[PDB]
Amino acid sequence: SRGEYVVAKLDDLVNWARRSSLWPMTFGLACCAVEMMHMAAPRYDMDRFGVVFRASPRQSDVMIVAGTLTNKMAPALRKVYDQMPEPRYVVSMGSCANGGGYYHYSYSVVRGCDRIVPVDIYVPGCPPTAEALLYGILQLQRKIKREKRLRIWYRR
Amino acid sequence: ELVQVLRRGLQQVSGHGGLRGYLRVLFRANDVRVGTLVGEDKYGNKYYEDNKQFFGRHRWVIYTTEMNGRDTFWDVDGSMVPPEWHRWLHCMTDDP
Amino acid sequence: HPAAHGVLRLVMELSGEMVRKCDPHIGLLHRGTEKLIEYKTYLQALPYFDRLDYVSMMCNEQAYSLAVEKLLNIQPPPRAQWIRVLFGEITRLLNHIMAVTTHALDIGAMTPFFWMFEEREKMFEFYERVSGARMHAAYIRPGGVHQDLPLGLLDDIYEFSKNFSFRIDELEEMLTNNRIWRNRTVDIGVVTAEDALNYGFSGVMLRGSGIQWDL
Amino acid sequence: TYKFVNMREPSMDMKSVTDRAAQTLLWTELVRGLGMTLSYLFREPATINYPFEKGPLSPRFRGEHALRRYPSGEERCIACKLCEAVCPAQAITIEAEPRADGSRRTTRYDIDMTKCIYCGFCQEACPVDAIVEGPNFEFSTETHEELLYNKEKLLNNGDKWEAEIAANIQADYLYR
Amino acid sequence: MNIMLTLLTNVTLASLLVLIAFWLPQLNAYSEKTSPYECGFDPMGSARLPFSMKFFLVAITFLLFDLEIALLLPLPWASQTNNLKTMLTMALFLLILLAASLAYEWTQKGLEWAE
Amino acid sequence: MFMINILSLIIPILLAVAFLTLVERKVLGYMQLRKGPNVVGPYGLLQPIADALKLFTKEPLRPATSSISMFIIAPILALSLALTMWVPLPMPYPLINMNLGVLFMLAMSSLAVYSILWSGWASNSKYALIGALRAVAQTISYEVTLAIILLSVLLMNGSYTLSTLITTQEHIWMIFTSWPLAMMWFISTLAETNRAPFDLTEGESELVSGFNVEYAAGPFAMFFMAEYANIIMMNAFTAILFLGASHDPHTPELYTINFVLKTLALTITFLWIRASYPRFRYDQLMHLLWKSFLPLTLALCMWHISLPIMTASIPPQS
Amino acid sequence: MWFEILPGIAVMAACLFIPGMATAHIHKFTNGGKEKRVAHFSYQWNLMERDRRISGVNRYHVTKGLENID
Ligand SMILES: CCCCCCCCCCCCCCCCC[C@@H](O)O[C@H](CO[C@H](O)CCCCCCCCCCCCCCC)COP(=O)(O)OCC[N+](C)(C)C
Ligand SMILES: CCCCCCCCCCCCCCCCC[C@@H](O)O[C@H](CO[C@H](O)CCCCCCCCCCCCCCC)COP(=O)(O)OCC[N+](C)(C)C
Ligand SMILES: CCCCCCCC/C=C\CCCCCCCC(=O)O[C@H](COC(=O)CCCCCCC/C=C/CCCCCCCC)COP(=O)(O)OCCN
Ligand SMILES: C=C(C)[C@H]1Cc2c(ccc3c2O[C@@H]2COc4cc(OC)c(OC)cc4[C@@H]2C3=O)O1
Ligand code: SF4
Ligand code: SF4
Ligand code: SF4
Repeated sequence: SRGEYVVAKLDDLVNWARRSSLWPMTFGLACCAVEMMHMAAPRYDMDRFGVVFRASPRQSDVMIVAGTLTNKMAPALRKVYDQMPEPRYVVSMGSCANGGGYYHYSYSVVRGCDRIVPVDIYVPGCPPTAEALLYGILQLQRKIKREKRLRIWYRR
Repeated sequence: ELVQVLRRGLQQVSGHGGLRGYLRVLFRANDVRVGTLVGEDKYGNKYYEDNKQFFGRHRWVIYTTEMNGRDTFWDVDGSMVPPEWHRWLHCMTDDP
Repeated sequence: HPAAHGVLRLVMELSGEMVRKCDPHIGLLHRGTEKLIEYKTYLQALPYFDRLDYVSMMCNEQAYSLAVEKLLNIQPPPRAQWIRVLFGEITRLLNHIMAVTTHALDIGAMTPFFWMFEEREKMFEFYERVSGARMHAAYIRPGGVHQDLPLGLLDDIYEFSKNFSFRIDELEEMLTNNRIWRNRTVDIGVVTAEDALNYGFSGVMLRGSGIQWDL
Repeated sequence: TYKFVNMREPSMDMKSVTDRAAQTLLWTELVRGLGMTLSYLFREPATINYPFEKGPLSPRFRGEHALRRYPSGEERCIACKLCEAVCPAQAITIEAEPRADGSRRTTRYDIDMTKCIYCGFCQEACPVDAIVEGPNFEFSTETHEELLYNKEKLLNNGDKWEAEIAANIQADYLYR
Repeated sequence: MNIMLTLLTNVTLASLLVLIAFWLPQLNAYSEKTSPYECGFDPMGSARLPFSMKFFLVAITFLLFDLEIALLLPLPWASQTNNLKTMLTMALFLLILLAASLAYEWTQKGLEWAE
Repeated sequence: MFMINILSLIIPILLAVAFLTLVERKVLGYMQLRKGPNVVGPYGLLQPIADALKLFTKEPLRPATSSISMFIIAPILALSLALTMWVPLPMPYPLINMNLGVLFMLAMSSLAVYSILWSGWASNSKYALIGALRAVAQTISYEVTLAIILLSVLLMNGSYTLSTLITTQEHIWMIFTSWPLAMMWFISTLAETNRAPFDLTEGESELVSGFNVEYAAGPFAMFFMAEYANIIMMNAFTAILFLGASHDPHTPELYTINFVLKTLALTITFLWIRASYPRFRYDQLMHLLWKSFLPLTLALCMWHISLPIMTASIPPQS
Repeated sequence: MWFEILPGIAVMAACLFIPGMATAHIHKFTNGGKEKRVAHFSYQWNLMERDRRISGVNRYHVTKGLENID
């Protein structure tokens, strides 16, 4: 069918643009943020993949939870997640964000940020190296490549 | 001089097996450097070195276009390296 | 906020852009570390001190190890103490790079950060070779250090150390004599020596006010 | 033993005054900063071509966990539970019983990878080199459940990474 | 007539870009998403409250100084007159009084922002 | 056929802005010992296209507490004015030939600030308001000095016609006659375009996003395009003003190439400056413009009024 | 690389070439190829209107030389 071919090509084009231009929110919680900085530094240079930090949630596509999420902080993380225009993605980075980690049995720690927001990629480590975070980012790009919103819409 | 740098560029495009191989490596790895083939993989990955590059750029892999079942012409990742070449590539040892 | 330097909620009262009042609200990174330490053995509590101040990991390990060694009435061997002081100074370099470059980045001078973070990366490699981790090493233990240095680490530390002064020089060329940087830094946040002593300040916050004190 | 960082007085001679006036009006130090950035423009960047190029690592590097075997194919782990006792994050869960041939072996061996701090205390504590932190670090998952490792997953990791793990141990065990 | 066409074209292009931006993508607007942004916590007061101007006197002074550029802008044509001696005296007179205005405001601490 | 000319001016400007962004990232990266975009396309040549396609397919957000009419009008005004400032520029022939082209650019640049003002106010958020008020202070700082500098320089031209500037500099660049004015003009263009070290309105480290903090998707993309088109336009104006290319009426493309090369040199100098200096404080910007630039500018205005009469050097036009 | 910045600068330069060259070519095309007449003052406009009147085809650009003097 011609229509199916057209929606497939438009799907690929949109998927390509989104993966290519991923803007994470300038947002860091704890130790893991330091490795995030090392991903932006010369050695790795995330900017060369089209990945640039932007402070505003309105101009951001990706949230990287890089650090422990405490109970006091969870409403603010949820709020800045909700202020991201869609499509939006969340990368959970480090043991603390993934499941609580070293502070899993604390009265003031959220046992995993996926209780608060939906997570796309879980990056293990304490902290994950800058290379491991880069691997997770490229995995998120690969996942975005697989999405077929237009094909799904056409089939409806 | 500048002309010798241009000649280096032309021997770099000549050194990748022609213009189409040059374009393949440029669009597959965003790099067109020429190095000594250290070895090959049982899965098709090729491993090169160039000790005149600074530490970090002196060893690299051109990944296979066809891993176990999936097409990897564009979709490559660091997890495709087998453990022995993983040890060599991350400079844990000097011996391939 | 990029300028927040972490999970800090600073509530400010402002008249125009003038700051009438600062109310720092903290606790957004309170993890209950001390109770958790009360639930661990002395060796199990050591990796918490890595994660207290995540830019000076081995210094925190050293402070905790000194406390426990004092309580145990034992003595680390001389080679361990030399290793500890060497890695404490490397860690001080790491921390000072992070502090100066993030301060410049807030001010607006974004470039020196990228120049200095390659050096930070080279020191992370030193950390990793000795312990297997670029950050939370857990190398310094209440008895000395966990493992002996690998057989070629001193040479690489020497090679790094004989080039770093030029990088500091480039940083100083960028910042020290710039009139914009001096306008953003001279006479800002002036604290007197007596106020610094009473408020509990330590380190540079004392030494900038002329107090002659280094532990 | 101390030095002063800002206790220098400026010369008041006419030549000095004219040099400072030239600095103020013609912006000499700003041109110095421009020269420094221009110098860095012509250097080779320190960037590496990831994933084609990798960052250097060490035999002591702590990565994904694995359970090892003896050369006969028999598992090394004997269920002493020292790794479970030492783990500061309580990330290890162990259940054991006598095997059909009377051997002391585990029936449950879990590591919660989202609890783990990757400290390496368990491989220090293991008396038979059964649990190791292998060299791998590229194991990001798309779901949280994939990071809850059981004994099958860890034995598979050991089987998959033994060639590199043994070579890493051979290069570091004399420092241990 | 050409300039009117140019202005219409530019405004039409910008408005079409806004219309595409608002009608092409999928919108999922909800109350949490549209709430005002203040770094993760809800704002204390209104953003429509009085916001003090500390440079208020420079702003009033800018009004008078801006009108003096209107008086100095015809100077290129005034240099073509035969009474160059009268013209130059008037041009310099206007710039001297302009500088004197700045000197008075500067010395009387008028250029300092209120604290 | 005039419509074809309008399109032939508009579309290439937008393409140059899109690639200017790629150029800034690459220049800043290499100045910071890294590479910048080099994956999305060869040498990152497709990165601007991916950025544009991403921004025009993402969800535009209208704030709940905002005023919609101004909120939507402001980016339209910004982009349309940025495109309109190009029409009187002679390269070497202008699309629109004006007797007072300099005054036209002055007035439209003055009107361009209201995009930032109305955007910040209509967002109805505190950071946007702080950015808008910083724009107010910035305009107050630079406007008088910029106008007087332009007048002092154009006392050598004899008119406000932009094409006459080509004839004036037939033998020598005007920067050899008025370099003290050129320095202050360059700094005032940095302030007027909200560029570092004078980029107070965005205030990224300080105010997160400044005036457009509440803008997303396409409207934010329009603000970004307007700002970069203004960078190019102001540098082209400076190149025409101070570094006058020689024009052969039978081979105008030589002038076009020379002028474009000079404009690129000045824009690259803007990007070079952004990577070298810390940000000003906005009251310090006001004090710099009012206590240093203004007295020198007044004195040099008197000097440039007196000098042609002193040496019998008055230019031709009425 | 630093010479990898050059492709983007070349694209931008090519884009910035187009407006001036296009304006020159369109001026030549619509003005008879002899350059667009400039009318800053009413005397030049009067000359243009006289040219249009005497051109016999209502085009200012068409020029009548000494072949109209019998
Ligand atoms: C007049 C025009 C109006 C519309 C203008 C819109 C802009 C024109 C369209 C521009 C499209 C250019 C983008 C496509 C480039 C694809 C790049 C290519 O390399 O992607 C490959 C795959 O290509 C994509 O699957 C398809 C991209 C194109 C899809 C069809 C595009 C059709 C365009 C039709 C335009 C229609 C406009 C409709 C509105 C009018 C895989 O690469 P990737 O895996 O990432 O690489 C990872 C990094 N590695 C390689 C180093 C590891
Ligand atoms: C580069 C600058 C110039 C561009 C040049 C092209 C200009 C493009 C025009 C700009 C608009 C772009 C919008 C593209 C998507 C279409 C949106 C809308 O127009 O379509 C629907 C219009 O349909 C409406 O439901 C009404 C349909 C019928 C009611 C009134 C229409 C009467 C016309 C009669 C049609 C019958 C056949 C006519 C044959 C000629 C509205 O659906 P809606 O969900 O809200 O909007 C979201 C669109 N999504 C889904 C793609 C995300
Ligand atoms: C025979 C009669 C001749 C008539 C006299 C001619 C000779 C005149 C000699 C003096 C000319 C000096 C002109 C310079 C004007 C500004 C000088 C100045 O004082 O400004 C500085 C500040 O100005 C700056 O430094 C600007 C800061 C921002 C810098 C941004 C980038 C730096 C510029 C890059 C290169 C510029 C290239 C410009 C030319 C471009 C080509 C058009 C003052 O500030 P402070 O040092 O803080 O001290 C005053 C309060 N105590
Ligand atoms: C923007 C670039 C090039 C770098 C700098 C940077 C990031 C990402 C995130 C942040 C950041 O710097 C700011 C300011 O300084 C710290 C210091 C921190 O601790 C040292 C910390 O931990 C949460 C967070 C921050 C900010 C932060 O979130 O990439
Ligand atoms: S996972 Fe580890 S490194 Fe990351 S924030 Fe938590 S304790 Fe710090
Ligand atoms: S590495 Fe540390 S936290 Fe992880 S399982 Fe071993 S002992 Fe527990
Ligand atoms: S892995 Fe080692 S320490 Fe843990 S139970 Fe088995 S034998 Fe004991």
